[PDB]
Amino acid sequence: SGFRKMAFPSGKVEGCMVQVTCGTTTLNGLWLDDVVYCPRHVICTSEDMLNPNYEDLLIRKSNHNFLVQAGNVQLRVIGHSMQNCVLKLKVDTANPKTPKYKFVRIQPGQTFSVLACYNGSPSGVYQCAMRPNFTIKGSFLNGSCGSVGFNIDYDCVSFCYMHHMELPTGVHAGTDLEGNFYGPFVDRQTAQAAGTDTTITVNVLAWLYAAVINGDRWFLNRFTTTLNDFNLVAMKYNYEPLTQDHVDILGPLSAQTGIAVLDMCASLKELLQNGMNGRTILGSALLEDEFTPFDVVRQCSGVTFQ
Amino acid sequence: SGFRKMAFPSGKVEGCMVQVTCGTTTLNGLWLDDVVYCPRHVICTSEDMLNPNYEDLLIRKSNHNFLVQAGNVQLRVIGHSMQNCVLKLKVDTANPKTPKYKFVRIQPGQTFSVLACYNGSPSGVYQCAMRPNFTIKGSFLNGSCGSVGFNIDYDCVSFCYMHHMELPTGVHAGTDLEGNFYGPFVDRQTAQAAGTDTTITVNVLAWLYAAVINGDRWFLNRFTTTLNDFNLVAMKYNYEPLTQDHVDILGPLSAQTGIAVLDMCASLKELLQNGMNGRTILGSALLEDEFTPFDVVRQCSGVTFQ
Ligand SMILES: O=C(c1cc(=O)[nH]c(=O)[nH]1)N1CCN(c2ccc(Cl)cc2)CC1
Ligand SMILES: O=C(c1cc(=O)[nH]c(=O)[nH]1)N1CCN(c2ccc(Cl)cc2)CC1
Repeated sequence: SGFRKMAFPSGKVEGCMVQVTCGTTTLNGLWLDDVVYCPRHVICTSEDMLNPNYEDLLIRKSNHNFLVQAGNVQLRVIGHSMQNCVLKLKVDTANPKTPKYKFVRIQPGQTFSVLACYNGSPSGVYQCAMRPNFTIKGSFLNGSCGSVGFNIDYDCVSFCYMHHMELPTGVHAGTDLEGNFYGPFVDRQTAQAAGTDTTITVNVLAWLYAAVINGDRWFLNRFTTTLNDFNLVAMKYNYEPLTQDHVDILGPLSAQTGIAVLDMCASLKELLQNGMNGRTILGSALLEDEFTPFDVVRQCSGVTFQ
Repeated sequence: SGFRKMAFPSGKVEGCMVQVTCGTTTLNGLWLDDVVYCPRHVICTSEDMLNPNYEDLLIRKSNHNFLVQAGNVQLRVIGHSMQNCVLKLKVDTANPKTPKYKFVRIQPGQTFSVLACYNGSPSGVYQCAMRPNFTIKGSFLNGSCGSVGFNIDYDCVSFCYMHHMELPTGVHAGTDLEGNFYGPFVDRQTAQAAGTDTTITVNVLAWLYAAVINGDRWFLNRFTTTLNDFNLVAMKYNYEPLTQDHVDILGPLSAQTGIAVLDMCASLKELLQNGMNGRTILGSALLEDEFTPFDVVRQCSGVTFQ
């Protein structure tokens, strides 16, 4: 028993991290087969960040302007191209530690692990969620650009996030591995702010099920509600509306605890209207929304990986 | 910026995890050079857990009673011995992925990363603290025994914890890698309970500094206090007393924020007496005590590793 913010083991990703330098700027790259992926703003100078024209900036570069280092070994850049907001650097050597992988775009509310890196060197691993406003509440210092986010499906690493920038509110924005931004953000220094965030309701419900599995039961009650009555209360408190698909996703947790979803919704409705009154749930005094139903099952039933 | 529960990258440890089977019982082992380390209760049956005599149980075993598997490869056990509560299995093959390592015993209040494993296969990584009552609030299911806890110092893995059991309150107990239990616990099924836990004060202060670094300032005030006046209030609320050594450890964070330790203590004293009144600090509505001063510096300044 117990419940922790649990990340995926990072070994398979650590062996893909490299350092990429172009001019004065150094950041992190992802080396898979014979391609290194990194944020395209590695080719910008201080004067260019304001209003960069990436097509011009790239045509003025040649392969030898790009220093790629994998630990001590230097990688020779054979070619380069731009795919949306990512630079693809073809190198002479394929990474022998390339895992089975795929590139997937995740949806708001889904979680992944982040391997925070500096100078091509892994520093720490942590779990976070893609927020409904398409930012992540990460922990990143200068030099962390090109750090990646990922999930593991059995033997396969699904890369879903590459870090590009920090917004003025301290939250973080990036792209999928095809270079397409999550959210309405651009890789130029402008006056872009995140829109209004909401609480991920299906995740809060999954976490309440985790609590029940771990012996926290004080918030339960005998009532039941309907989807529409709950959603009426949810909207008032800036909670995402709940759908039938969400109810279905929660099925396995309903089954294991014998507590119907709509039953759990009535507890949630009560917590939203009265608060928690100095009581905690799984060691928290706030409702936690960064565990998916799948995270809970995995941690409260025990799936491993390659 | 940002602040997360950050674990160490686990790659160097993942390559040391093996599966150990003896009879009906399978758990995890740590394979370093030509030795596999695992909990000695792997040699117990159901009848033995009540009152095991490990000397007798071990003399009745031979090397071939021990099945050690590293992925698909089977490891041949050449010898075996007991060191306190750990079994040391000598195998015919030295682990080529053995990192630079050492065995260290940690103190209450220190943090480490846990690589939770099942059947020799890494499942997840998370950060926790050794509590003042010598338990950890982990997340472990059946089969997790032999999972290890570790820190990374530059290139070197410091192993500090091996998981042995879950106590009736849902918290977890184990040994250092020399087989000596943390706390007054024994590896037999008896009526052992954890003693009273306290809050790790120096860690709460470090976390308040992290908050200030990240722009949460609402709890600060102009007052200062003395060590003895603070400790008088701390005792009332089940907080560990604060020493001059703690003040010294917090020095770097005092320097970076310009807020003296005793100044920060007056804020803490206020938070203990009035509460937080619906305000949060770094996204928490409770005072967090599982980040050391070193954790904060590392995350708010950015140290990497091999
Ligand atoms: O390393 C960080 C960084 C990342 C982070 O998440 N937090 C933080 O403090 N620093 N940089 C800030 C964003 N930079 C940038 C943005 C746009 C363009 Cl066009 C060019 C450069 C690169 C450097
Ligand atoms: O895998 C777990 C386990 C670990 C955990 O942390 N949480 C959980 O639910 N299960 N076992 C419970 C403790 N067992 C045991 C204890 C003492 C002796 Cl002498 C022999 C066996 C081994 C099996």
